[PDB]
Amino acid sequence: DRSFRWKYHQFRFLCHSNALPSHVKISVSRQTLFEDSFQQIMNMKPYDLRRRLYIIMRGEEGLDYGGIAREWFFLLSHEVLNPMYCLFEYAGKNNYCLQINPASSINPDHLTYFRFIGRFIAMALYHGKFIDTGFTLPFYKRMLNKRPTLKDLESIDPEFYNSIVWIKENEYIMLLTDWRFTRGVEEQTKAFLDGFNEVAPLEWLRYFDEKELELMLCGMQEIDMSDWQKSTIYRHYTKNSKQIQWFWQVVKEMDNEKRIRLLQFVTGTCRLPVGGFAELIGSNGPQKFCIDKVGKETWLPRSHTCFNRLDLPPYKSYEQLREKLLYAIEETE
Repeated sequence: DRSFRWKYHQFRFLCHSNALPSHVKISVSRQTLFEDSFQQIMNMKPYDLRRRLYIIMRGEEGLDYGGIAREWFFLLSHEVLNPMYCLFEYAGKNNYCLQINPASSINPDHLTYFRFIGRFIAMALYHGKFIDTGFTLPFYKRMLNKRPTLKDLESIDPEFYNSIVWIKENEYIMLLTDWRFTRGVEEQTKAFLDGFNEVAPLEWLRYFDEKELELMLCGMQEIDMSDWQKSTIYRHYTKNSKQIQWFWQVVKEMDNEKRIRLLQFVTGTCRLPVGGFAELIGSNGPQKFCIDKVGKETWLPRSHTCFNRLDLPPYKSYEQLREKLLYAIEETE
């Protein structure tokens, strides 16, 4: 229940208490980056990856190894997304909802590559480096031994979610829910978790929730309040409605961390799209941040991350809306 700041410091300090001296060299070329990094890292002992990193980009004069490290992490974290490797894929249009490719077994040695990716992510977390791989929140759930829920089903598979939501309301459901997330990607996921656990114990993530973990891996960015409010559309509501005015009031009241938490709550990620909120992506294509008048005032506001939509009840007071919004943002998904 402690703040994200506290968990961050505790995790970093925990990493530092288990720090090893000396260093390790990783020699790669920026056009054989994937295979070279793979070979280098997988030919090393896991704990040795806790030593200070010196990425050797063959043919470059730079001596700022921190920047070289960061650039390497970014480049590789993007390189693992190459559809030629059949390691990852997307469940929706416009690179929406990254997931492990069930057909990854088309390459017989794929599990070693997933273990390598685990090691890699573990290295990024250990050395305080950021990645832009774009793992979804349920993925992080799996990393935190949290089971994916029905809401998550709405996040990654809206039609499946609608079907199930109908079946119900007019045990099976639970098996279906688990199956949608775990189908064809069992061994790959376990290999990833093992590779991660080789370098940095999963146990060290025990205090984080999924959004906080995503924040740990992606890094914090300041949110343009202006760009956000400009790209916001409304249903039934107008920008002059009481609830909307109060809403933006609350958002401006928020610090950056809280705004990020809101962004994660409504969109499903802390990452901003290229070109600002105007280029916001949901399932079924481009979809800007929307606010809808849905739900009773006795209910919390709720989100549809597939549509980047915020169901906001017509609360009769600013304080009520503020309370419910903060609570829903911090305690519900």
